[PDB]
Amino acid sequence: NLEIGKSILAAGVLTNYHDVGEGQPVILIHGSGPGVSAYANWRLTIPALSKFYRVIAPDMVGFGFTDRPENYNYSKDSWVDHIIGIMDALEIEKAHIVGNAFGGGLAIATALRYSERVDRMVLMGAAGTRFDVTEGLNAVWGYTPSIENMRNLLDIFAYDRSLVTDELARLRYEASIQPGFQESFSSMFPEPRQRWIDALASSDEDIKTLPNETLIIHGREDQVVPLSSSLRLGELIDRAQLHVFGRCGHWTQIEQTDRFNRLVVEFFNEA
Amino acid sequence: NLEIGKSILAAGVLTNYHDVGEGQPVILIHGSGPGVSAYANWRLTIPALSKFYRVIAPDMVGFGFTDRPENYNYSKDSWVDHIIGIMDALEIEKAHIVGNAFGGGLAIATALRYSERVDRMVLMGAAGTRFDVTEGLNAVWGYTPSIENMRNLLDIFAYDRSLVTDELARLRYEASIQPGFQESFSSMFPEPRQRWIDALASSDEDIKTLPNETLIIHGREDQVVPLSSSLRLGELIDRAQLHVFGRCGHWTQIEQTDRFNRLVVEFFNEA
Repeated sequence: NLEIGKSILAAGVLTNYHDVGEGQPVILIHGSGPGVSAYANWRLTIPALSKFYRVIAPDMVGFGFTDRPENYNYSKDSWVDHIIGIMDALEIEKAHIVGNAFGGGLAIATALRYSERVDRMVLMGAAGTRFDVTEGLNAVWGYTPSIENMRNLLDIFAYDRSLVTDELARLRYEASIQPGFQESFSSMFPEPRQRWIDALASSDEDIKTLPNETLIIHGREDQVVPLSSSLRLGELIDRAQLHVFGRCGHWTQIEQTDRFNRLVVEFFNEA
Repeated sequence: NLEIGKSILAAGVLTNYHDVGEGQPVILIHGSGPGVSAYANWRLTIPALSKFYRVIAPDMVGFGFTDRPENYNYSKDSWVDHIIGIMDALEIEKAHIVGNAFGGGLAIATALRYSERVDRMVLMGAAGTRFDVTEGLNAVWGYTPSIENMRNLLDIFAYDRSLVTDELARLRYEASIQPGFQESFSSMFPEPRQRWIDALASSDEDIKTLPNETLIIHGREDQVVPLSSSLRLGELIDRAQLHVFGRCGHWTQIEQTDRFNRLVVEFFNEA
């Protein structure tokens, strides 16, 4: 299983992670869909970035193959603590961070609580500001296992559905039913789900204080997180750029891979 | 005067233009401010693009050093005819087009009337859709000569005013008072100026038919053309990408030169 990488104790949690490349460190933070893992989200991103940077992609506690501590208390602050624990564990003093949706919200929160540890940020279809729960997100977080449910979820993420094959739906369905996966997932964002969007968000006041050069990326047709959310982040973050891909859903790193990789690498190269 | 380049008869008008580089042709269309010329707008853009493309930057009839025909009838269609006349004159069968504001509106109009002659487009703080005249635009089009008026206009275009020096204001003021310049300029967009924004615009219906890969660029703080205008173009053009620079005014090619040049060259390189 290529989704399983190396293991390291971080913030007291046995964490699964990938580490490829050398030089300036870049932390990639995955999303929060069912069966999600750092590898699943960034497999097409790591190879490109690792040619110029040291890429670290860990499975956040409660997701992927990282340990799911009994009676663990999941929260924005706990996840931020996990990220910092991972950086501490790897002696990563300061790094750029790329966050996908859920991970984007965590990226913002980490930059606010540990400004000295974060350099540049890339927020992709990111959480971080309050927006009304969409039908797509409620369907994603409300997922129950079945190949048809997974095919439909994948369709929600994609603009070009031809990319959603029976095989992909089957593989992700299988990933979603691994021991303990659906159990922790279903209890992670229970109804009413608007509560979690609000909890993962940072205040406009706090976001305005961010000094980090930031690159906001979004897919015009994103059905999970509305484009309006990134437009708002773009009005709040001072040193920011916004790049919106037309004919692209939530999966920007997957549907516009080459354009995404080029933009991100050049963005970091500026430093 | 480096703003004066070569001369060629196009659509019956003696046209001043610059031609640098080899390979795939790219036409750069300047804006409509006082004293504007292809060189003034694109001097920092041509050198970068000319390393990979043949860059053509002409002075549109009624602007720069191109002839200003007596009793000439200026209009969106006449300007489109000038662009096509320039391409015909240079045996440019198909080319990418980069349009700045006014020029962006012309780029869209040319792509609609001569789809076969236009490949990829880059619309920067472009006209093309209807928007309520801004105080900045009315001040620009309502310019009367003086170094103080020019300094203020330059400030309207810029985010970082430290870039507006007495010397630059002096040089552009001098450019604006060249024989016949202010005369044709003041009669070009007379009050009420909303009429000209509407005339230069293309209908939502027509814009939706554009098949061209398009790159829309805008400065968050643009005081002349509102960001909302580009957001709208981005909702209308199918194969489009939107890139918004924070801490950037109307002068994107001038204030974010390297980022702008890289994005444009890579955009064209995809073809």
